[PDB]
Formats: sequence, structure tokens, C-alpha cells
Amino acid sequence: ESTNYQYKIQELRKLLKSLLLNYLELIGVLSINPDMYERKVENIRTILVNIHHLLNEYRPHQSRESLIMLLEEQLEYKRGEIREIEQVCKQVHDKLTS
Amino acid sequence: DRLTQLQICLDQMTEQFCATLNYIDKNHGFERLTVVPPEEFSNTIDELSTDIILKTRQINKLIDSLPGVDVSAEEQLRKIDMLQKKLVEVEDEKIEAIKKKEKLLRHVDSLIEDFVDGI
Repeated sequence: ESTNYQYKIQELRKLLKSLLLNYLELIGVLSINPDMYERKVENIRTILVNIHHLLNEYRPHQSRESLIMLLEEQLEYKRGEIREIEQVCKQVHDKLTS
Repeated sequence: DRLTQLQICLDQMTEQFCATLNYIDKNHGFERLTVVPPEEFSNTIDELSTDIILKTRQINKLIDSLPGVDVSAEEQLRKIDMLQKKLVEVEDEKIEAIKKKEKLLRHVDSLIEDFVDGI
């Protein structure tokens, strides 16, 4: 079973709008009857929570992108180390032929 | 250092989403449907509301930049595997090179040693 993250990001993007609207109402930008006011506050707390659990569940997939980022990085370093050794051998050829 | 800079960036919002509800609570903001004039309040509420909209934007642009979104756990698990391998290969290449260079060096040194005057 793949813990589909393309999905987790969907939600995350949703909760975010949902969180923004709900805040837009609490403030008064959007209209809402006062017997809801506190439910808005309810929703914001709950929203911000779920979001946390998401980003929370996203670290594994995050970790991998980091490894794949390190390996990439060091692999590029070593490659460079060789191409640097190579140069020297070429400069020794130049320096030898003058 | 991204999923956490996101997470990090998302605390601020939680902080400003309380740094607001505080005002609204501690200034009878509920009664808006020593006291702060109906102007100051609004200037304040807008000063925060607006600030929070900008955070919402930022948090997305970041979620978009967030790495790994599109990719699978498998598409990654191999990509790592590969890099692991292509990495060994490159070190053996590095080793070899190093050796060959040191041999070259030994050659040069030998030469230089035989040009010396004094026993």
C-alpha cells in the first residue's frame, strides 16, 4: 500500500483555503450570524490541527527527497574530484610542452 | 529543511491566528456585531487580517515548491538505490585515478632526485 502523498497535498491545500475562508468570516469580511462566531473559532482550531497532522505525516517522503538530495550532491562532488585530477594531468601535459 | 520550514512557517500563522483572536477577545471584538476606538480596532484587525493573507499565499507557494509532491515512494526508493550504485562506481574511478596520479608523481620525483648535486 502506497501512502499516496499527491493526496495529502490535496487536503493540505484544501484545509488551507477552508482555514482562510473560516478566518475571513470570523474577522467580518464575509457575513456570518454570531451564534456561529465561536463555531468558526472551533473550525480554525480543528483546521490548524489536521494541517499539522498532514505536514507531520509528510516527513518520510520528505526524508527521502533529502537523501536523494545528498547522494546527488556528493556524487557531483566526487565526479568533480576526478575531473579536477584530470585537469592536473592535462596541465602537466601543457607545462611539459612549451 | 523545507517540510520543516513549511511547518515552521505554519506556526507563525497559528501564532498570528491567536495573536488576533486575542485582540478580538480582549477588546469586545465580539461586541462589534479603557476601550479601543472603533477605528484603532479596525486598523488593527486589518493590519493582522491582511498580514495573514500574505502568509496564506506564502505557505502555498512553499507547498508548491515542497519537494517530492508528484513523485512516488517507489520512484524515489530506486532513485536512491541508483545513486548509491552510480556512487560506488564513481569512487572506484576516483581511487584508480588517484593511484595513477601518484604513480605519475613518483615518476617525476624520481627524475628530480637524480638531478641533485651532493652524494
